[PDB]
Formats: sequence, C-alpha cells, structure tokens
Amino acid sequence: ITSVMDLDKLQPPINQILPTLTPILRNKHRKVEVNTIKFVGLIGKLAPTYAPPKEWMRICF
Amino acid sequence: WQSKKEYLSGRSLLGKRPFELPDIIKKTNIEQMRSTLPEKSLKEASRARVQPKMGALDLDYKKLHDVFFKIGANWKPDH
Amino acid sequence: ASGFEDSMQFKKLTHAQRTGLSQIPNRRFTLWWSPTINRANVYVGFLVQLDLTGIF
Amino acid sequence: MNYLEGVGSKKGGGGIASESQFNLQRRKEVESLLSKGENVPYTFQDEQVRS
Amino acid sequence: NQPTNIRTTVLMDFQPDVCKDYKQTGYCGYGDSCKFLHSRDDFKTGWKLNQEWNDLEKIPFKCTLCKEDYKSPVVTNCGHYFCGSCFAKDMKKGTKCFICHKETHGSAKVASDLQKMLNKRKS
Ligand SMILES: [Mg+2]
Ligand SMILES: [Zn+2]
Ligand SMILES: [Zn+2]
Ligand SMILES: [Zn+2]
Repeated sequence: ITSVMDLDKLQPPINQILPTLTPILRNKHRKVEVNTIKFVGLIGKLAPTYAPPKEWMRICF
Repeated sequence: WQSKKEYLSGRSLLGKRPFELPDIIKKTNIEQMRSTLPEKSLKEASRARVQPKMGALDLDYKKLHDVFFKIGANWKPDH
Repeated sequence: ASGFEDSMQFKKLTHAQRTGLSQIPNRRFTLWWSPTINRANVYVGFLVQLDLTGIF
Repeated sequence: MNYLEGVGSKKGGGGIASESQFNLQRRKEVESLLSKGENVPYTFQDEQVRS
Repeated sequence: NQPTNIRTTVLMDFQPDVCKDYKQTGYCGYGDSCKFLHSRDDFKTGWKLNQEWNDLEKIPFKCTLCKEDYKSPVVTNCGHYFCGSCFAKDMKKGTKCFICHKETHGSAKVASDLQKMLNKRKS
C-alpha cells in the first residue's frame, strides 16, 4: 500500500508508522525480518525526513 | 624459487611497521579523531545501541573532498 | 496464550523480561468487565477525566 | 501491586548485548588468565621487565 | 441512582502513563511486565535534509555600478540589470557578471520590463 499510494496522504501517517517497526526488527523469525527490512528501506528512499536521525541510528544498530 | 622458505618468512617481517597514512590524507585530521594505535563496559555498549550518540567523528565534508580532488589532485606517491 | 510462548527469544531476556509476569492478561480482564468495574454509582469515589478523552 | 514478585529493572538501556559481544569479552579474559596477566608488548613500540 | 442534586468538578488526569524508555528508545527493560503503556509516538517532520557531504525582491533598484536609478536598462542571460553605460563599462575589464561571475558574452537586452516593474504602473 505504501509504495503504491502517495506518502503525504497515507492515513496512519508515516511518522507514526516508522517508530512502530523498529521494535519489530527484533522479532527473529524470518518472514517478519525480511518483510520489515523491505518496508523500512522503502521509507529510507521515499520519506527520509520523518523520523529524526537518532531513530535511523536505532535502526542501524 | 628453490627456497623452501615459502617466499615470505620472518626475519625481515618481524619488524615491519604498521602503516602510515599518506601525508595529504593525514592533513584531514582523522589521525586524531580515531586513535588506532595501539574502555567500554559491555553494559555501557548496549546502552549506546539504544540511545544512541550522534556526531562522533566531527569530520568536515568540504575538507575531505578537496584532499582527494582540489589540493591532492596531482599528488602522486614518492617512489 | 498457550500457542506461541516458546519462540519469543532464548538467550536474550533480561531478568525481568524472563521471570516477571505479563500485565497483558489482567488488562484483558479489566477491559471486558470495565463497565461494572468502572461505574458512576459508587458509594465513595471522585471523578477524574482522562487527558484528551471524555472518559470519566 | 506487582511488587509482590521481586524482580525488577534498572531504567537505562537495552540490556542483554549480542552474542558476538560476549565472545570478544571471553577470549580476552581467557588470554588474560593463561598469560598470567602480563602485557606482551607490540613489536613496534620501542621498549617494565617482561616475564 | 446517583443523587439528584450534585455538581462534581471534573479533575483532569494530566498524567499519561506512557513508558518513557519505550517511547524514546523503543526498548523497555521490563518487557511485557511493564506497568505502563509502551505506546510509541514520534514528533512531526522536524528535520530538513541538507547534505554537506555532496514577495522576494531579487532586483536591487539602484545600480550595482551607478548605485543610482536604472537608466537605459539592460538584461543579461541572467536576471542581471544595469544601465546601458554600466554594462558596457564592466566589459572593459571584467569577463563576467559583476555579481554571478557567469559568462555574459557582452550579451545585453533592452530591459524595458525593468522600467515596467520600476513604473508604479508596471507594464
Ligand atoms: Mg527497583
Ligand atoms: Zn515499559
Ligand atoms: Zn547604472
Ligand atoms: Zn549573473
């Protein structure tokens, strides 16, 4: 939905989505880690400006 | 060849010095910011992953670019 | 809850994480019974309103 | 009233640390024991009498 | 059957129960046991992405050469503006803008659009 639809008009919005994903990266398994890392990297491309840079550093770890 | 020694064997290699950055690069000041030659409790490290801390190097981007391009354009190794 | 407990994590849990009890089932019990457990008819008690809600 | 339990946590950061980090710690201490604590110097350091 | 005649003052509850470690970091030490919310909100697009690694008036009215009113005005391939006497004199020395230092090539338009926007009546 996110890649297809415009970011600005996403309902949740993005700035509320991204901090919900960072604790999901700790979810082990694979289906979650794979599908998440593709979602987080999407936002790195499309909307980098939302989460503050100390949030991107919490993801890099 | 004809040496059973394996080409590189110690006697000279015992005393080889670690590495010296070329002088032009050493101008970029990195030598001071990260001291490699020659600390953090494991608890304090795991606290850094969660916090984290920003602006560790304080390197200047304009200076780095010029060393390779503007100032060190024609810099070529000595020998 | 009997389903998925095994695979949470293994080595990683901190003492509280591993030993302590989850508040999550009690919260489920007090949501389901909320309108009795929270009712205005009470003998003695004082009204408060939550910050941004209209819930007393 | 969950104080009945008796576990707790400090309010700082994110605890356990990563298995790779434990090995680095454990292989330094093992080389401290067997070494009997001596500092074996680097070859370039320009010579604390050694054992 | 709450009594008929009573006014009870609402007392706001201002304390949110948000867990301050999980709000900031996204990791809470206590885990599923934590007595608080864990809800994780973040601010509002504060940051502007500028990379160091890689009715505005832009028209000065008095000249950059005369420092006087534009007379016989001049346009370049920029938005530069000069007097007919101005621009001709700069090329006697300078190759480029008195401002950009881009290539003018001595190219100068009659700038009447200036006199327009320097009219009170525009065009
Ligand atoms: Mg305590
Ligand atoms: Zn918590
Ligand atoms: Zn002039
Ligand atoms: Zn110009």
